[PDB]
Amino acid sequence: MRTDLALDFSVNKENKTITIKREFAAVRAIVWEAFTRAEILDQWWAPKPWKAKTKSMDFKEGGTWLYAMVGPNGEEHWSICEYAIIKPIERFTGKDGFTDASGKLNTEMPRSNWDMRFIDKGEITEVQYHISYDDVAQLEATIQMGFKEGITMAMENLDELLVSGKKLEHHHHHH
Repeated sequence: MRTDLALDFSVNKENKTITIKREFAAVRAIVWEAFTRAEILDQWWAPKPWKAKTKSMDFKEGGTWLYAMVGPNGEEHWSICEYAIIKPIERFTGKDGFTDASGKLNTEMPRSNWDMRFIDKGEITEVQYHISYDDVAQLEATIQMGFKEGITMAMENLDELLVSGKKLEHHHHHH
């Protein structure tokens, strides 16, 4: 019976598409700023809690965002995204490409589509994610583990992150 912090997702294996819907108690302004900086996203987004490092981020219509997550011992993951249209905070789409290192991008790794939509419902902001790409086997393993680890880490990290952003630290409350 919870209203805010709602979690709902649907996957269509036949159509090979992934739909994730989430509801948070915050204005589009604050939410948009969170997706406008990879540093903020690194705080919660990007599963595998360890060390995330953004190689570069050019805020431009034809700009691109390159980042790679680093895990424990031997384990690294590289990814790259290309922005096509920015458009007002309303809604926009981009492209998600897989990377194995720097920008080698192997042929066995097809590009993926990821459209981002921001809907403002009064004092509650709702965000809809649309991701779809080939490689069903990898999709089933990445979505199952990514969804379980992503929502658990995102829910815990996001909860603390929202509190820090909203309630600003000032001094200890006493007397």
